[PDB]
Amino acid sequence: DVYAQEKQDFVQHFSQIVRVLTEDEMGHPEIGDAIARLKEVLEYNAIGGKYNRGLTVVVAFRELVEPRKQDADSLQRAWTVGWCVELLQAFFLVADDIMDSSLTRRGQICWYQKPGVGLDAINDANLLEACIYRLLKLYCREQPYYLNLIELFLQSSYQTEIGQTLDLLTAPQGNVDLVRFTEKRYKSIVKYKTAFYSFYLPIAAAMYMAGIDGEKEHANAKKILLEMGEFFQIQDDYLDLFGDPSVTGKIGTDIQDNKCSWLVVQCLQRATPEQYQILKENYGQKEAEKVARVKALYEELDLPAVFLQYEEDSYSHIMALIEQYAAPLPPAVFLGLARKIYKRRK
Amino acid sequence: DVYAQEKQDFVQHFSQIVRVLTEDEMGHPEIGDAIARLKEVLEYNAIGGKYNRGLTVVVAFRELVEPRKQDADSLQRAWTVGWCVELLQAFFLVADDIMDSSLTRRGQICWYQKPGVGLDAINDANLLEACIYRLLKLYCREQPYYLNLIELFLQSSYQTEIGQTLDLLTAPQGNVDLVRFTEKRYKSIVKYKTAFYSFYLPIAAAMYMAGIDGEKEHANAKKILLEMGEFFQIQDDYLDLFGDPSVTGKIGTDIQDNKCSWLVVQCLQRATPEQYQILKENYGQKEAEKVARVKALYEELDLPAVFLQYEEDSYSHIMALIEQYAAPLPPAVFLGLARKIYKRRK
Ligand SMILES: CC(C)Oc1ccc(-c2ccnc(NC(P(=O)(O)O)P(=O)(O)O)c2)cc1
Ligand SMILES: CC(C)Oc1ccc(-c2ccnc(NC(P(=O)(O)O)P(=O)(O)O)c2)cc1
Ligand SMILES: [Mg+2]
Ligand SMILES: [Mg+2]
Ligand SMILES: [Mg+2]
Ligand SMILES: [Mg+2]
Ligand SMILES: [Mg+2]
Ligand SMILES: [Mg+2]
Repeated sequence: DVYAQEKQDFVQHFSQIVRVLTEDEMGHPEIGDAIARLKEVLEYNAIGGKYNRGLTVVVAFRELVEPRKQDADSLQRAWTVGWCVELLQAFFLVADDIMDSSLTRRGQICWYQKPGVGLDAINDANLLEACIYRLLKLYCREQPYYLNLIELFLQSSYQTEIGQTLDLLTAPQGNVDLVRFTEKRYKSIVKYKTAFYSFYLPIAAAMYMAGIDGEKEHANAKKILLEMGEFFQIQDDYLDLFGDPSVTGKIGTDIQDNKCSWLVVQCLQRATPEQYQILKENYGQKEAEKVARVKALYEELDLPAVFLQYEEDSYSHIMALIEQYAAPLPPAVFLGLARKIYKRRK
Repeated sequence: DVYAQEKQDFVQHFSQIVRVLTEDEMGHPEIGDAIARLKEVLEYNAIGGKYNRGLTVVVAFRELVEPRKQDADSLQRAWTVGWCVELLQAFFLVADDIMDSSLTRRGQICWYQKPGVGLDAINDANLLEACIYRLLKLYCREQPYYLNLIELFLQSSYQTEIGQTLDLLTAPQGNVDLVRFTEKRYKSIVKYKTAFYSFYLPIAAAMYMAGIDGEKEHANAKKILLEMGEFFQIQDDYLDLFGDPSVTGKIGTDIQDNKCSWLVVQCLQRATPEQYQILKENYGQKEAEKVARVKALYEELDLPAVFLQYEEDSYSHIMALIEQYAAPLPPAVFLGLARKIYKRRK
């Protein structure tokens, strides 16, 4: 409910983000066409999601900063930093969709699949990343936490890219990769590719903005948040195959793309030798009938039911971590995030 | 000669760069495979060039810092910042080669063309970019110019990406784009895509490291350097078609790629209406015989000789700018760069 309360306000501020990021068209008109492109890229790729990561910045800031310190300018900085996290997500998704051969995202054709865009989307993606640091400069440069935020975003990006490296290394095209698909490898991939930027980053950013800079407070927050991120990525992998695409907004490519998904890991742990062979002959290939055979195997092994049980046990574990590590931060900071992600269908 | 003096020392420090960037394999072994990938990406893509941009940092630092202040640790910071510029170049080239459909670079097949790499090179490129900020943290975080360097690299990246946007917008695949190929557009593209990061960045970085942070000194340096960058990109465009590939290390794709090259701009200024039509029917297309026809037109219009004359007049103009704007910096700082770029065959 705390996310829904802030959502309209948050999305309304996108206009101002776009206006501020396109405002150099005024002083350097020679870059006009490029700024028009950047606006198109922002409108297509930074809108249409759920805004969970950016909204988390704003909700956390409200909960962590004394209300007498939530002046107009401070709140605007908070909505701007939330939008920075959304721009990071947009950078990542544009590039990921290329690398994953994806078709749709957030209910529309991926940006790179648009006629006339193609591999120029590489540059578009990187432009989105640059916009983060332009926003941080424009709004936060005189604040004591400016450097902490720059470094947090840079570090989060590095960690995420390292995860993406592990994801791509574990999933080579055209090679049987089943031996590589272990729980230990899975946990390492998702910690780096998803958990740092999707969970630690937004809460950390709010913490820094609230003046909470201590190593121990950041570490304790991290303990909760990285585990939440692991669950989130497990959910994401489950939904890639079993999610309703009218809800998720995107077609799944994990099977065709040979990915170390939580699904294929759980399949491997349960498979008879005959099933192992079915998996080997059908995984990591573009043929629709081979993708169908893998899904049928997962259903044979009751993986949906194993997921539902896992979601229950994971929720309980994260709540136990909140009891242990939330203090001295309000537990509502973590509880509002848990509510948002658990039982998520998108 | 000042570049040759520093070159061996500079390249010898690459081992240490790689060692420092791969040293977290020790403390977080779960990312071992990713760090092994990053090492392969660094070895393939950050070596084999001329190192002009990174060496410029080191030469400038030597010339701008009092010799009694060039202690071991300071010099190491200077070689590290030079390598940061080289890593930026490597990020850019890996991604550019994808976007331009290039075949070779620095004498070998482009990284993305390597079997088993492909569009995973998108992530590789971005990893190179992240390494810049990891190096700046590791070596320069306690220095008074740390924030100035972070912001300079971020800004240079943004400007470069804006230029790349103009480059791609002006060169749409499959569309006749001749009307867009003007001198004014050309000058704007190359200022952003090349001149900021290739000329202003390395000298500015050295300036900041020497404690020269003034807006006016940075502006005057910029006046020289952006014009030098324009010449450099004109040279690059000339060499794309007329350079010896055994020297340049890369096959030209500007004609096939529909680019706003200096060549096609100069062609348009000189072309009869019949020649205009030959250009229209043959430019921006992959057919080798059509590329051949454009080259033959350029030679008919004596464009090599127009380039040689342009190089002479440009050299004189840049030298006049040095006389005007070098002070109070040593003119050798700019003169050593001019010597390196003029009469360049690579
Ligand atoms: C430089 C750029 C390539 O770096 C990144 C780009 C994208 C990502 C990333 C991280 C986490 N999730 C995604 N996307 C998900 P999604 O496609 O949204 O289901 P995944 O492909 O991992 O299943 C992408 C991480 C890094
Ligand atoms: C995000 C990434 C796409 O951003 C960039 C990548 C590359 C470049 C860039 C800038 C200047 N020169 C190059 N390459 C040259 P080159 O291929 O080396 O002849 P150009 O293709 O412009 O003729 C690339 C600029 C931006
Ligand atoms: Mg994906
Ligand atoms: Mg992916
Ligand atoms: Mg997914
Ligand atoms: Mg190129
Ligand atoms: Mg190019
Ligand atoms: Mg070129």
